Amino acid sequence: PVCRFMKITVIGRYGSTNARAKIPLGFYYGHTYILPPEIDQHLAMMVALQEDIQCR
Amino acid sequence: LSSEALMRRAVSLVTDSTSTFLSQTTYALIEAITEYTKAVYTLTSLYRQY
Amino acid sequence: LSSEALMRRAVSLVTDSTSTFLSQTTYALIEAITEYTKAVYTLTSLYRQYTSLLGKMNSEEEDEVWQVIIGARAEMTSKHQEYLKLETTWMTAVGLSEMAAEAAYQTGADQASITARNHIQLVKLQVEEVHQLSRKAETKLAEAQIEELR
Repeated sequence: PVCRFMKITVIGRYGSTNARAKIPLGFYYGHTYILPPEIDQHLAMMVALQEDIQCR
Repeated sequence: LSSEALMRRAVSLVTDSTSTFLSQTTYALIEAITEYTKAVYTLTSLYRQY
Repeated sequence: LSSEALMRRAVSLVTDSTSTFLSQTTYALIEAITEYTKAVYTLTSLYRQYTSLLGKMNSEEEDEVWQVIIGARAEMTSKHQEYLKLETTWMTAVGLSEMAAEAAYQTGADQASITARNHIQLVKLQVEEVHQLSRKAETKLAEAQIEELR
């Protein structure tokens, strides 16, 4: 799915009466390529960034 | 009651004990300051009599 | 000047708050005596079912009542976890009340000394009377045991 806005809902426990607690946010994975500047110029800066991080 | 209420009651017990201690220390401090002032006044009164 | 008026309105607010508190504690004492009697009767009724009704029914109900004993014992321990703090809070209340009596005798405030002495006496009577209902039930249980054994 091409997602831009994300929403989270929670469902409490009938046997739980606590007011404050911590819920993990988790991890999200997704790339930024959409096709049924995505043209080959998309490699121009990705390659430079890869080379810089390879030098590092 | 609840976990927060249970914490409230535990800290109420602890603070009531420490407030017993605090009342004792504060009354002792007030009495000590009173003895301070009255000893100074008694020394000054003896000096004035002399 | 005299701080009598300051003490007057301070204790006026205090007495309004403590009158509301006295009505609230009358209601809460009704609630507490009800809960304490219910807990003591639950204990004695589970003891009675543990002692009086073994072997009369069939095997499936035997296993059922055994698992009921185990689960109800665990749940009774969990529920009685609240009563251990009651003893310690009454200990600190008695200590604070005795301190208040001593401090009011030392300062010389006759009304405050009477208030603190009657405070320790009244909290002693209230806690000892709920515990007296509990121990009357316990004594009745012991009497039923000694009469049932002999």
